[PDB]
Amino acid sequence: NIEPVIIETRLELIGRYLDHLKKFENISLDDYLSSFEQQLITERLLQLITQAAIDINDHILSKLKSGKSYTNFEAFIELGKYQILTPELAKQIAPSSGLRNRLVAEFDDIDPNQVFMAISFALQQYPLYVRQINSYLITLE
Amino acid sequence: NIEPVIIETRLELIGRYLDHLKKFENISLDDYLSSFEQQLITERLLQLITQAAIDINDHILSKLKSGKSYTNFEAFIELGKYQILTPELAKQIAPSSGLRNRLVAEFDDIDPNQVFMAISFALQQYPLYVRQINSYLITLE
Amino acid sequence: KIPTIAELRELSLRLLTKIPYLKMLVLFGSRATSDWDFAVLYDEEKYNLYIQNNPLAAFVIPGILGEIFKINSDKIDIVELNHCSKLIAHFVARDGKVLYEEPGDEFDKFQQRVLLSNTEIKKIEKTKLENIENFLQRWGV
Amino acid sequence: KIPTIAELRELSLRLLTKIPYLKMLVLFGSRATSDWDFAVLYDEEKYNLYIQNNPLAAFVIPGILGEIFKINSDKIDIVELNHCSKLIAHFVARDGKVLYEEPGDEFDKFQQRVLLSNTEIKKIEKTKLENIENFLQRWGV
Repeated sequence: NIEPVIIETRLELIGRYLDHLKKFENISLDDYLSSFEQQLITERLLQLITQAAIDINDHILSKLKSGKSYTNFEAFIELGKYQILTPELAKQIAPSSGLRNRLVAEFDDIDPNQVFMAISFALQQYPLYVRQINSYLITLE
Repeated sequence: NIEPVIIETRLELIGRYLDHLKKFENISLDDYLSSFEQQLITERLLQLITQAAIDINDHILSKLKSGKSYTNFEAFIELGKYQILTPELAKQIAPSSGLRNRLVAEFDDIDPNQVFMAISFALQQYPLYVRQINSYLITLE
Repeated sequence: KIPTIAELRELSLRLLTKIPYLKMLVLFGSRATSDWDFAVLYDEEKYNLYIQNNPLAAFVIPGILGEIFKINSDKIDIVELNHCSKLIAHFVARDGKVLYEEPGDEFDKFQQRVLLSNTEIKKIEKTKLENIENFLQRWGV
Repeated sequence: KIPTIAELRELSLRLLTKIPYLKMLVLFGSRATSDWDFAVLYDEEKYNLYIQNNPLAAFVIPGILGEIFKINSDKIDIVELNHCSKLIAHFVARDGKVLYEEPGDEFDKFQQRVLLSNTEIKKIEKTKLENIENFLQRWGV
């Protein structure tokens, strides 16, 4: 019931967002805090990356557990139970749901120091997410 | 029951976001569509502007209509009924709620041509929003 | 409560005057077969003249649909069928349930125009899989 | 259903082992007196050591609170009392309802430390009103 072409479109977008986010991998904390423009770019990129993954996770779970509802945090954990993601990656990447909500929270007021840490987190974990979802699609034939 | 210092903090943020958004007021559509970086900055700025206004509208309505629930679109319209915003501004600025949802939608896939129009919209209407909320706070003594 | 597809079809007759540039409204996503996913098809002539007096007329559709359908307009995602990818138009035509239609055969003319064959989707899948694999090779994961 | 403040206080005893660096949890916003607004106070020592094995430990609190309180973690907004403005800490101390507290007098020591006088808030209001008025003058509205 899963549509691979829909998931592949979102994985393709995650790769494009990560290529743009990689341009900020060597920026020091001081230069990052002094540039409001670079903060806005990385915040928007991190928001689009996490939302694309949430879109993929919901599409997979809607066909493996039809009618069942999952929070964005529990969706990552559920993929780890079924080995679609490794349990190690699922636990490490699950806090990206909290990063998503902080980036779209009505209260806003996000801490740029915490966003700085999320840049290094996303550049390390989300490439692994793309690999493991890609392997799941290949297994689905 | 309204806390003016909370509203003033958000109005101050809207002014800072608009000052950064103003740097894009003279960019042509062609140069804007060719720059993914400038699209991310303007999208994040427009999201923070609309969310700050939604935060102000909910705070005002929670003290004028305690317990009553309002959608973000109907919240702008309700402020126009009570002349906190002029009915003309409330009708023109109410679609900013749809802009907010499009910027935070799970599906993402926002049209940069429509965001380009929203830049000129926000630079014209949200300064008027700051003025009218500021006058409401002054009237509240 | 949540409205059924039947009352959505009856309430959609009020859209001809509220959204005069609307030619077709299609419901897709979870609600058809959660958030409310609508696909809209504008009359290219009326929308252009409508935008002169409404700088953000596209972003006001969720607010209009929310007051007419009595649903939370903050959970409405709109897809412009006039300017979208060929992939999105395919799944909207395949799984969508039409709510408003002028003329009475607009949804059929839409399906015949945008439906992709299995071979065309396979070619799209191959291109995106190559793009994903290239990303994985460049990032060393 | 939605849990009351009483069961939130009882379920919060499980946080000492789930969130070992947590020292205080306060509920504020609409739920106390809608989304769930929590203010957290970390032990500065344990959180630093916790971040070494958890690159985004702050963003996992909503997911942890969601599974413990049985509430939608996508509607949870977290405020770090360790690194926030003096204005936010004031209203959290004034209107917040403490859910977790170690020691039993941590909320009192917090209120005595961050509560602002009426004169101090008036000075903050004057500065922000001058900032808003300067914005309005520069923008010619």
